[PDB]
Amino acid sequence: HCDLPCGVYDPAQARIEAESVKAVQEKMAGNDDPHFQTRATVIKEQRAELAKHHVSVLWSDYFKPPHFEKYPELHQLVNDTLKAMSAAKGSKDPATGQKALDYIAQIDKIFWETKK
Amino acid sequence: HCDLPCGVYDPAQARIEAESVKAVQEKMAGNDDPHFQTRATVIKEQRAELAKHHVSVLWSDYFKPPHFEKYPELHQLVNDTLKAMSAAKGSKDPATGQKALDYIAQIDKIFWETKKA
Amino acid sequence: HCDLPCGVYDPAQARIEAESVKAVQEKMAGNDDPHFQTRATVIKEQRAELAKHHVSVLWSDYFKPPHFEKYPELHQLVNDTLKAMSAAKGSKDPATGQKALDYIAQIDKIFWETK
Amino acid sequence: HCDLPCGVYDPAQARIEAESVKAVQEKMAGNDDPHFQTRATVIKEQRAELAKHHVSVLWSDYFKPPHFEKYPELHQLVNDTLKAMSAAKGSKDPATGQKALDYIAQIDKIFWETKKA
Amino acid sequence: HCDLPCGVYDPAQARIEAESVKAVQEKMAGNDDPHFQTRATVIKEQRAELAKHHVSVLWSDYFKPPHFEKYPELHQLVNDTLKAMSAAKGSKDPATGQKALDYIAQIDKIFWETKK
Amino acid sequence: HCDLPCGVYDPAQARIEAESVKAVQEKMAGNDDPHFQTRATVIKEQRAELAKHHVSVLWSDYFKPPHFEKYPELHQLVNDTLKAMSAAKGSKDPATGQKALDYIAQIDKIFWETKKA
Ligand code: NI
Ligand code: NI
Ligand code: NI
Ligand code: NI
Ligand code: NI
Ligand code: NI
Repeated sequence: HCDLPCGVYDPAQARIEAESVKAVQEKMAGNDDPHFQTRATVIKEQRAELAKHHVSVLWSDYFKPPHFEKYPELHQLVNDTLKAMSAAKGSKDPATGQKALDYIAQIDKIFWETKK
Repeated sequence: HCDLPCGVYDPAQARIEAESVKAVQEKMAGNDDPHFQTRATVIKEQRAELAKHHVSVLWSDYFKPPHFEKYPELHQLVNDTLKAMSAAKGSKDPATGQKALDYIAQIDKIFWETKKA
Repeated sequence: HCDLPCGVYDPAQARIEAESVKAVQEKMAGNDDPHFQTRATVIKEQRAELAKHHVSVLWSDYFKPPHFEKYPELHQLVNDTLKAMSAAKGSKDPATGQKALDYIAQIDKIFWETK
Repeated sequence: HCDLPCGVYDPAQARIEAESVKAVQEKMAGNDDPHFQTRATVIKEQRAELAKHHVSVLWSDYFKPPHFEKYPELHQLVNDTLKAMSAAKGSKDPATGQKALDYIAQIDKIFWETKKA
Repeated sequence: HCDLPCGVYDPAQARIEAESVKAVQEKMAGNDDPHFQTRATVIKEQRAELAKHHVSVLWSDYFKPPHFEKYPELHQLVNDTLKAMSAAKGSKDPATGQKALDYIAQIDKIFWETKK
Repeated sequence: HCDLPCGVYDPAQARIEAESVKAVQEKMAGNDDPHFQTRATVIKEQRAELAKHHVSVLWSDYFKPPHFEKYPELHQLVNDTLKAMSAAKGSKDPATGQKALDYIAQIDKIFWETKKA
């Protein structure tokens, strides 16, 4: 996932960061202190950006032409996933975090099929 | 380009980094000092990674569904551009840097079309 | 610009980040939602910091003694540019982003003469 | 894992980075090209440093006084794990990457026991 | 401190970042402008994270088994120091930045005993 | 040092990174193993870059107009320091790291005079 290539990939890298995005969104409901709200905003932005990186790397570095041929929806799915993560950056609603997780789960499903 | 959105994008960010990758490749042919070679390798890797970020951000953040409809080749073009940049990371041959620049120029052409209509 | 040296320099790196800083200041005028305001503040701070790096690199790595002799005001101009970007970090007023852009344009003019 | 706290942690973050470190070490045995050796070294250093970060965060942020009471070996285990990752940075031998994986696995066992409850 | 090893370490790296965290907290008492409060929050988070890195590196990279033998309290001291810096991240109260500085001073004292 | 402003500055941040650069250069002379040499080059590049950041921040953020009038050589001194750091990046010779330290030492002397010392 480091572009050597090293051969090691797992959608879990993206997933755990998206899980933290949604967890932060949920915690925002639990404490109205402005400093806490701001820290949650700062950290959500950071973790969402890492998730985008992980998703992009799966698409550019792991997935190859036979995959794109077998899964003609994959390009669009990855774009949509990244856009969902942008939407979670901009929102305090955990529904936006969850949508991104749902998209990652669709990438994950394809990833492991290609590992069999 | 920063995902606010700020509304500010330009393929020149990707291009300048890809230009530095090819320049570094060229310079590796001009000085066989091992410490230089190593520094060149370190820096090429970093600038190529930055170019990959810039290209991915144009694809995810700038381009929108109407663009993917109008330019059905664009998803594959971006994927190929990123793969070209990984190949450049891997190589000292400036032809690899040039191939990445060639792909970015295809993206740049589409980008400025979308700025007009 | 990467200190190899690679021989590749362009004030456009600094300018585009400074353009984003001003753009973000403008955005802040059109959406008073605090979460958006907070995100804008985070991102403005990041883009301005990158702009400062690009301006510093031009000054330390690209420009050379003959340039400083020919343009005796360039050192102070670069320092002033960096201080304008700090002022943009601290402000929501797009005029501060514009002042930083105006300083970068003066560095850009000199840069291209040195070519 | 981000210090909010967000409450999300998994040793898998440290483990996947350590897996990439060992994989890089193995690949270094299969291609003696200097440019490749240099890239591998660069990237190993980066992924090992990320692994150290992940391990340090489990120790400082996830693990708490009752865990240090129940597992009195845990402080020294985490210190030993970080030193194993420094040793893997310094080595091309995949046994050093494996040793760090083996330490992480001890951390992971404790982690999941503390999650049972 | 770069893991070469280079042999160069100084708790001053952690200390100056912790001092900037406390200074930020103090500044937050002097200007309730939201924009300023937010920038202060951003920056405090970043400098505290750097302080944590510095402390962790002293522990993992500088200190060695003879030191952990002579100072059996050192592992918990470092853990306590990093928890104190997490607490400073979460707070505007300069008492929290000061507690982190107090813990760093205990690490500094041990550090220089081990150097002589 | 963080541009809040926080009011906290010390040229020691730059000094300790330049010390590590020089130390890395010394160690390079004592171990010609290719992997070691590559790691040393990677790290030297990183610490030198950090030193450049610290010096630049002193110049742009700590020092102010009255200081530039009192110390008319200060602008050129900071520029020369940054150039010396670039030269240390490019070199294995610890004399290059020492030259950067001597320039930092001149900035440090001015810094503490301005703190009123
Ligand atoms: Ni990898
Ligand atoms: Ni943007
Ligand atoms: Ni360059
Ligand atoms: Ni977290
Ligand atoms: Ni070091
Ligand atoms: Ni500061």
